[PDB]
Amino acid sequence: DPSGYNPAKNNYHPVEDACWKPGQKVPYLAVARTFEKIEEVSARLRMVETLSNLLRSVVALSPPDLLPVLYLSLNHLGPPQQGLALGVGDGVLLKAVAQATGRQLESVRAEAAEKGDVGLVAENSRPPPPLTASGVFSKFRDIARLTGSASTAKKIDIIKGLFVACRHSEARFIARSLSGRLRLGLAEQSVLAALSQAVSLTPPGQEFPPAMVDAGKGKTAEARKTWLEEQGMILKQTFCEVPDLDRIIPVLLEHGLERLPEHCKLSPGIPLKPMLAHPTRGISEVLKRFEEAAFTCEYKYDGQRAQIHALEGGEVKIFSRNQADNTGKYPDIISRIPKIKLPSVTSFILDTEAVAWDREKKQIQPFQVLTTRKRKEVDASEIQVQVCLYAFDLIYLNGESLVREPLSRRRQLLRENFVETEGEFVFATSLDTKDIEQIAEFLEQSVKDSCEGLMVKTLDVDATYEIAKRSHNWLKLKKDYDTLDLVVIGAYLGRGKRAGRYGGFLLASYDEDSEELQAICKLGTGFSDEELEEHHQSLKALVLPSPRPYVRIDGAVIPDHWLDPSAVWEVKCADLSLSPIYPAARGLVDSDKGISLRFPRFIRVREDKQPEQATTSAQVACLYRKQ
DNA sequence: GCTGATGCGTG
DNA sequence: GTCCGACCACGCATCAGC
Ligand SMILES: *P(=O)(O)OC[C@H]1O[C@@H](n2cnc3c(N)ncnc32)[C@H](O)[C@@H]1O
Repeated sequence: DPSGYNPAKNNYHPVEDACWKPGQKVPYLAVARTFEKIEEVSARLRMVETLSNLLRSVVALSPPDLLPVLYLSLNHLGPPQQGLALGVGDGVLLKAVAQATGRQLESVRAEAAEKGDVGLVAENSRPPPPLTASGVFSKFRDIARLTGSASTAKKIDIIKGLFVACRHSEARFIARSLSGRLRLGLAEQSVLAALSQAVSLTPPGQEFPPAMVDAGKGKTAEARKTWLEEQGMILKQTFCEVPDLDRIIPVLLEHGLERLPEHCKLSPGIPLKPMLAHPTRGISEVLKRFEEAAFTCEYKYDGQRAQIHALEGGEVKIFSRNQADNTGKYPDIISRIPKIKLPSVTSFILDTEAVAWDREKKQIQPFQVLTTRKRKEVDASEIQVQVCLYAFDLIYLNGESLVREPLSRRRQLLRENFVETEGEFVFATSLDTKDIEQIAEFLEQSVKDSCEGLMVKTLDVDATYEIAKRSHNWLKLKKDYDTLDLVVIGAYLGRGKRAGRYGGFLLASYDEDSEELQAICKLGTGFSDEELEEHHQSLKALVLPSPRPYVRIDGAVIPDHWLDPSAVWEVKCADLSLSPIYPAARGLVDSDKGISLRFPRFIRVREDKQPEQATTSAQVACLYRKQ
């Protein structure tokens, strides 16, 4: 009986403690109950162990279900390059809940808003055979495949069929998954650790009943932890280089974990998660961490991280940092390929930054202009916003992976085999030096050239390419490394930890000329959970039925509740920015823009100030002219 | 065709 | 101080209802 399944028990037996028989399908209730126990236990090690116990039973009894169970635990539909999206959110899901329960959409919306979790609405109110893990996962991909006119009704029909067959907590987790907020607490890192733990304790490919159910039975605590850690590194190193569960899992099941590296090798065509950098507080922190290792300084470009794959045989593909295929977004980049390599180059993987380039002015354009590029089936002749590629690394070249070579070798191979064209393809502006004064000028020269600052990377000491890692061998020297008193004019309903309260707030400045409150930004960060739930009733007491006449929000997201303008909060932010959405100081710096706060954060209540004593809009413009 | 509502993606 | 999972703003893309 799956309703009593307990993958959080000590001395978990993969066969006897499972809630289904060998050879039959894993029931979705087993996955749901695992999700329940993962959320109950209060330690990450226990959450991994609980998920591992489910995978051990899946490996021992139902190997062909391992892939769906992994994808359901990750709330994904397949490999990232395939670009499958459900096309459903809270809107489509609430329509299905209202139809499945025969209730009005408004009453279902209000209940979902009050509880901040659509999964609770679908569960608390709802014969068909029990749901299976592979069955539910197949329905998820069916919903994703439906597009075009009248496709919403077809999606809701599949969703409705899921809710009628749900039992116990199944409907809460199907609803949360379909909405894109499963909130399991485990993701790629933990799910991979659970997988390696499972196949280590209960090896795959055994004849039923498995003679080996717990390979760590006799080990001491320290030896067991060390052995699991070492096995986890084998799976995570191979996955970093071939992040495709559709390729990894069949080979893992047929040849085991320790033989898995000999079958999966890095090659062009499969996107990789790029190497990332850690922020630094200044140049002195950079030299302290790098000590004496020689490093290089490159411009910190403001564009899209673009991984360019050239397969042996001419095929070129462009991937995003999240491993989505963007080849169709960049027809201009494809046509540029023969102009950027010597004829001797036949295959590679480039690490570049695609930056919007004003071809008439020969200048770099900010990231916002880049987002206005079309995404859907782009024609090169219709491209309005050209791009210049700024290449700075080389992962693969002519059949050989370079990830283990030092950056000085990879940089050299990049310069020796690829050719530069102005405003199209160039190497990142770089400086090799140790002089603190010289570095400081390069950073100022960088922001003058319309960049965010400097990236600093070691050349030979700890200078390998670390896939899917925010490394400490790369450092950011960012320009952004203001305090304002704003009025709270609206509240947004909260989800997750803020389910029974407010999740965000709409802030506004004071316009002296018109005596109006002008929306300036949304705020939801900087609060402690205590000072939010303790003072929630104070703000709820200010709810109005209608917006006050002097409150002006223009294109901002209309609040879930208008609040009586009375609360003034001290708010900090990184910088200000021109915004086409917010009306604060709309005609003071630009003719039709307006100023908003980038990354605002709550600091303190200002109960001594009234709304008309807030930071004026004129003061917002004055701060923008300086920044 | 038009439009308000609704969904996706990354830096 | 480090690691990890969740979240998001603002751009474009999609679609019901008429
Ligand atoms: P900031 O904290 O805004 O980071 C900018 C992102 O862009 C990537 N990036 C820009 N320029 C480079 C160079 N020259 N080399 C490597 N990466 C770069 C950063 O990795 C940040 O993700």
